[PDB]
Amino acid sequence: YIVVAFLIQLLIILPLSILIYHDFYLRLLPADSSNVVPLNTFNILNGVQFGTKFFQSIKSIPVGTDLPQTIDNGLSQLIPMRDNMEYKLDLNLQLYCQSKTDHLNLDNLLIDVYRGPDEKIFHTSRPIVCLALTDSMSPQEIEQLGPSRLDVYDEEWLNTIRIEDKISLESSYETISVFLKTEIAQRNLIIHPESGIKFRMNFEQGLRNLMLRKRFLSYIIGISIFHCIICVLFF
Amino acid sequence: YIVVAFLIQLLIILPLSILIYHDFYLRLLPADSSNVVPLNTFNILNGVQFGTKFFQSIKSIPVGTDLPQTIDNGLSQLIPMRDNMEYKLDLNLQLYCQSKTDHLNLDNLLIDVYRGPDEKIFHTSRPIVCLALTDSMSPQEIEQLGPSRLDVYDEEWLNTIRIEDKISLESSYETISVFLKTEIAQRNLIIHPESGIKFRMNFEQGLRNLMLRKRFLSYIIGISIFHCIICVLFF
Amino acid sequence: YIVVAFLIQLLIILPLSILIYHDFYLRLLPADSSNVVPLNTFNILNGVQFGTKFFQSIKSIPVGTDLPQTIDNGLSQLIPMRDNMEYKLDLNLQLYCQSKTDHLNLDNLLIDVYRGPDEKIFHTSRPIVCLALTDSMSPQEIEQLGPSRLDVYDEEWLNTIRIEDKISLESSYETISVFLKTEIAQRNLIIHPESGIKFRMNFEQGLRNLMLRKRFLSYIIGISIFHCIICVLFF
Amino acid sequence: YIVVAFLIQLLIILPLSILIYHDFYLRLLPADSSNVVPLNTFNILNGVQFGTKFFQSIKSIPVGTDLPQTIDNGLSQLIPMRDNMEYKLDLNLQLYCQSKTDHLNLDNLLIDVYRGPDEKIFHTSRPIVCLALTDSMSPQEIEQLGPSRLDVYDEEWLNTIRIEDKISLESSYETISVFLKTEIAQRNLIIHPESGIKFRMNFEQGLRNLMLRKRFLSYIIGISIFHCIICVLFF
Repeated sequence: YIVVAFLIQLLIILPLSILIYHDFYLRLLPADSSNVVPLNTFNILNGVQFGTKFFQSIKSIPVGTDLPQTIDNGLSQLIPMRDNMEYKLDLNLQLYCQSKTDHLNLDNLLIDVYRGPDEKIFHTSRPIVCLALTDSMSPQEIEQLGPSRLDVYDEEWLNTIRIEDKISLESSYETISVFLKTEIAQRNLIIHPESGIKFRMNFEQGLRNLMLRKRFLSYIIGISIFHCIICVLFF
Repeated sequence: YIVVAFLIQLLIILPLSILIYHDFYLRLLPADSSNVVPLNTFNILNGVQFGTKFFQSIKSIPVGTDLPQTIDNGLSQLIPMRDNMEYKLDLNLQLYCQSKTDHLNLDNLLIDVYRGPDEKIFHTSRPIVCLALTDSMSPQEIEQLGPSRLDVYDEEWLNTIRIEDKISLESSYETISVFLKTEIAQRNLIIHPESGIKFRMNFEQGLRNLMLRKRFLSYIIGISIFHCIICVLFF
Repeated sequence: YIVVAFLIQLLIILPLSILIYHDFYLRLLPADSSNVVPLNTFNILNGVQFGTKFFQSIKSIPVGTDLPQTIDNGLSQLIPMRDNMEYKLDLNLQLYCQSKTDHLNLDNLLIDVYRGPDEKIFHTSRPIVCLALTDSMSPQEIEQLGPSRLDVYDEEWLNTIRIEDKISLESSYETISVFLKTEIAQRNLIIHPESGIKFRMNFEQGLRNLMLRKRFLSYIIGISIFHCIICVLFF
Repeated sequence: YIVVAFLIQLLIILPLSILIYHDFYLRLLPADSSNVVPLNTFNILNGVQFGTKFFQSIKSIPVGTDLPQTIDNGLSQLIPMRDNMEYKLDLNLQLYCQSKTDHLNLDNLLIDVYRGPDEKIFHTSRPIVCLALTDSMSPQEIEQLGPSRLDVYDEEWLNTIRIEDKISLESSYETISVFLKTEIAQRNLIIHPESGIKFRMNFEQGLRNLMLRKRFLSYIIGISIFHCIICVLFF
């Protein structure tokens, strides 16, 4: 006779909690600091000496002017960012790899992040796994990793590459560019559509910056704290 | 145990009830305020340097006339839209991919949604899986994924591509076009007949937000009432 | 000592249930509205640019004259239908597919339904599954899908294609024709013998039209209602 | 539980009792009012542009003479029919199919039942399964489907084709003929020796309907009595 009121309290607190959580987002954050810029909004330009390179110039936004938003229209569109403001990137690309030549099965993706005053900022490598002719999808793999083979490839052959806090960019610059060159052999890189670059504002305070980093973890912990305090106060 | 059981039963009961309420709202959902143009009612024009393209002209209905409905005759017919009030597209295409090139079972489908005054509005790519010669169904797959091999190819090889709430098309512009190219190799695309492009009405969010605040409240209230009653009875 | 009388009541009501159900068929329906016309009663004519096409002229039946019946003699015979009466088709074809060339395994059947005053009235596609030399019948498939391999192919490789309410035909026309062209590659189409086209009379009332649609579902629900009301009244 | 058990036991008991009563009625079923002409008692004439054809002339017995019976001597002998009272054929042929062309295990058997004044009466096609080189029996099949491989080929590869209550043959017409062609490829048909063509008497339905109303009543009464007695005793 009480679990109904328990659910009523859930549907009162949880919605109120997310509302107060967005209130904290509104006050603590400007609510438009971060800006997820998908790779497909850059200007792709392939090559052989260098792999796929994504580049896109930068427009400098005078202070006071409302900040535009990088719409995921997949259309090329300049990155917005305050001229007099430090910005800290978060490269988040996930991709598939594939090759007609049954040359190699595991390879090393090289990532270079230049900027332009031409001047390299960040370079790393990540051992990516690559499809090949002699790869077959076992029946048990289809049973366990979801019946849809696209979901199986997502679970098994997709290779996420997260780069956090390692890149910093000034709006006084322009024409950021990210290279992706597989090094051992030519490969077909299938960049997952939801791969982007989170342009953060890099507050001089560690805790709020970490909260901006771990958005989903904050979605967990802040909602949990709100629910617990509200329910304990009411009880 | 109480909260665990209440969450489990809520997760079990929400699907059917929410789908029934969705059907109820769809019955309320107007055919004038929502249209589903089947993709096969466009004009197809195959090619090589550009993928299969679907393009259809547009007729504008002056206000006062009851808005017609795009029938499933599979015959090329014009797309009906209002004079100037704004529509927001929902591409929901799903397709098999197949080839004899024996390129491996992975590829990138480039989607380009143009519009007429020869101008691009939306672009995205989705990793799709493609049939190949070195692919057979295990006896195990047929035993779990339905005995009808069409159903197995459906649960397993179908590329559901849902692009929702991302495209907006002025009624003033005409000749909307959609492109489906494959990036890595020349494939054969088999467009499932129920694939199409919804035309939701992009009406004032102030009403839509309140409608969302009316939708959410109604869904929560109904699901909570039914779930709480049935759970208390079952306890 | 009562289950015997229970079965007596069954063998009294259920035969009386079906008799009164046929009474409702006699009064509500003309008892000769629908007319299942098998494809093999058309005039098959193969081709390469177009697949198998089934065509058959139409004789216009003056009002008052008794309506003929399309006998399943498999012999070519003109379709009967009242000159001054709207008719709504139901394409119900199921088939097998096969190909000596071990090339593709899943294909796309194109269905076109013309009429003649030459003028297209319907077009659709359906992803059909096709046999190929690289297909073997596993022992477990024989154990589970029935020992008879013809029944296994029926359960597994047969692909039904139902088209309901999507076609409308006037008797003032003549020479209906249905095309079936597999598009990707030449295929051997084995049309199942019991495939036809239900020419319905398309009442202006939704409920009776739906009853005519779902003949078997009506066989279930109407008999259930008769049995329940009779048994409850007697009890 | 009562109704469930009564339905289950009825479904179990109907087979044997109904077959025994069918044999009882067959003993009553006259050899003058029912004849079974084995298909091997026709005259076979093989070919290519037309499949294997079975044709037999007809002798008419003036009334008064006791109707002879088509013996199973396997020797070509004429088909006996009455002067003018109408017979209604029941083709029940069942056959294996087999070839070295290694066309895949599926084909279409065209059946044409002609009659003489060179005139067609019935035509149908039935998907049949055909042996091929790439076909072997698993050890599992032999363990379940009888140890005799002839029995396995029977339960699994036999194409039972029953065409009942579809052909009517005037006694005045003579030289009845049956054609068995394979549509896709040249196969070897192995006609099971017990295949034939029944000759039921197409007598007045007014008697047949009442006979059906006498058959149904007797079957229902006997099955109900035995089932009810044995079930009440077993409860």
